[PDB]
Amino acid sequence: PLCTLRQMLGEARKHKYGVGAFNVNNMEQIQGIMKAVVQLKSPVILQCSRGALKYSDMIYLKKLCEAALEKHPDIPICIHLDHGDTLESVKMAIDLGFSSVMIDASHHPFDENVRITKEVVAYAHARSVSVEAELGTLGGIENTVQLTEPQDAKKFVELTGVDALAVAIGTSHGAYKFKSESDIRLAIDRVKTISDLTGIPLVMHGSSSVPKDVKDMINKYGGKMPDAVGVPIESIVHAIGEGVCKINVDSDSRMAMTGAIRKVFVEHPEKFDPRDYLGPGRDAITEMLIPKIKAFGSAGHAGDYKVVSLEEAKAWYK
Amino acid sequence: PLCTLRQMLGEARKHKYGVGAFNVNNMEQIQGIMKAVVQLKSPVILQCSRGALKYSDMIYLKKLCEAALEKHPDIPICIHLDHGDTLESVKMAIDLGFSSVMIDASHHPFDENVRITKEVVAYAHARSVSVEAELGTLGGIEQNTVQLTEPQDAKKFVELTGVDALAVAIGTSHGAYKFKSESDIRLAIDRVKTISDLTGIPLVMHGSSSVPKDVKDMINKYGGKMPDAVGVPIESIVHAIGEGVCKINVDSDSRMAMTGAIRKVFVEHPEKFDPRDYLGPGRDAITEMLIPKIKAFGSAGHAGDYKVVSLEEAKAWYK
Ligand SMILES: O=c1c(O)c(CCOP(=O)(O)O)ccn1CP(=O)(O)O
Ligand SMILES: O=c1c(O)c(CCOP(=O)(O)O)ccn1CP(=O)(O)O
Ligand SMILES: [Zn+2]
Ligand SMILES: [Zn+2]
Repeated sequence: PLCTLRQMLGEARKHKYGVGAFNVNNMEQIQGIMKAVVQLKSPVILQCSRGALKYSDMIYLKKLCEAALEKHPDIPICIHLDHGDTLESVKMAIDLGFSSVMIDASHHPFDENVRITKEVVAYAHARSVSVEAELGTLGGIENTVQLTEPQDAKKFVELTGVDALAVAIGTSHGAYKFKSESDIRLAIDRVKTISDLTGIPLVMHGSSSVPKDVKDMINKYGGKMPDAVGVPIESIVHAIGEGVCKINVDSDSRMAMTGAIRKVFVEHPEKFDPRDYLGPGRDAITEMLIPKIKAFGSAGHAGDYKVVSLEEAKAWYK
Repeated sequence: PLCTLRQMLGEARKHKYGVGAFNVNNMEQIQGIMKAVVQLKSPVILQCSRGALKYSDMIYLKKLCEAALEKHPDIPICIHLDHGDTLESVKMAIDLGFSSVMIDASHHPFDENVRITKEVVAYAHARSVSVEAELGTLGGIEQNTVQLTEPQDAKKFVELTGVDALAVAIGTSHGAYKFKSESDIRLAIDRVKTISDLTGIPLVMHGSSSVPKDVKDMINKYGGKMPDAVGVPIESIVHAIGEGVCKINVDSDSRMAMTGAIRKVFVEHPEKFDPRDYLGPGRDAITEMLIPKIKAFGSAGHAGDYKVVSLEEAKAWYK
């Protein structure tokens, strides 16, 4: 059933497991994810950026999500707005029936962040909707990146009331996180500190692994993504043990789908039925996600708890 | 709103135009089609094969259709089951809120065809849902066993079964290779007017992708191997339309528009790996392929010609 981020990650924290949070944009991507988490009876976060919502004209993604909720009433499923910039987009996602939002004001100074966030928290928590926010900014370390300062994090969380905090520890968006693979520099030491000080679920953004299998595959069949590196996966398992409950994953899927398509295009240039290549692309998503969910630790946990509806979530906030 | 096949094709018939029936499989496909008919204020048939229902575990495809019915309340939108094989496949779709079904018994003898149909007609008509059936089999004319529609048989078929619209066999077939070349186009469109006169109902043309130049050329320019693809010329279809063909089934053209678009992105920008980066283009190319096609069929500008009768109130036409 439609779950809050609050409860879902509540349970993650408790059992020391992480829940992958997977960006979806069309029918085949949701189906690729759902396949993976149903098989392993895992809770799931399906997340849509404002761009996802624009691309699917909003209503299309809503209905596709309603389809995954109806198809699998056993799974806790949290529909999350990824990277809200404004109260405006937070509203739009709420009215679409999302059970969570993220307000990303990490780029304004601390007080403006806190300002902008309280505003969304006041709004969202009225309907039972969870709120992820972020302190610190994304980007590698190797410069204008602010890594989360744990003592500020504590205050930020007390000041704002958010259910989850996204941290900055040297991860960025996209397929090109680090220049070499020798020099992967993560600041995961502070994760345990941030988790302890705030007492809430933490979120890792830019968490794709850029797995070599898929990478070479793209380049092998016409693609041009040569020096692409991601975050190593034991780093993510380490951060999970230290308090990370939500693992944001988008690029890895993008690549899985694209690799399976280029492959059909090369091997069978005579085929033009989109089912012929989109189908293989769906299944590539599933295959790539299965080990990942297993490493995260969320597998088997789908039936642990009674999902609280948004109506009842309003009570947590009064 | 949701609209029966009876009303959509009844209006098409009376005004002498045809409505394109487009096969749907996923989000970027429904969107491509809907952007087109919306821009041209045309009615639409969104059709689902059994195989497209498989592809999408039904509910996903159900829900996309809802999103379009809801996003565009202005447009009359018939949800139609294409190529129903059994009576049970029909049941499954009426319940997914379809406004219309095809029962395809064209490979059985007349009497077994009429029987299998009247069965689907009885079940469907009672829930206000429209039924398309077919007399004659698809296949190219150029040893033969293709069974072109005999206008005398068609008269008797509609008198027996009571179907809302009739798919006829005039020399088309499915897919990208309908004829041996662009000069060898052998179609049987002269019977259309006689089938339309004798039966008095809307007719449907299956296998009617046109394989336009731009789509084929882009597949073949960007790594594709489809050098001998050939479809139905739009001229033939417009001929057929004005003699009584009111519904035109198009699928391969959309499949080809999508693939070309992705192959060109794959070649012009090999760095790009976000599926939105190529499926968006693939959505847009669908839309652009379909604009001239919709206008030729003639349904452009007709979305607000009529107030749409509910499945519910359709239960009276038959009773
Ligand atoms: O976590 C995320 C994430 O939330 C987004 C959303 C922004 O996407 P948009 O382009 O706006 O639709 C993208 C990437 N990653 C992590 P990675 O997979 O790049 O490591
Ligand atoms: O008329 C039809 C039609 O009814 C279908 C449905 C079958 O599709 P499936 O492969 O079963 O999902 C497809 C194509 N055409 C005409 P064309 O586009 O091949 O010219
Ligand atoms: Zn992110
Ligand atoms: Zn057909």
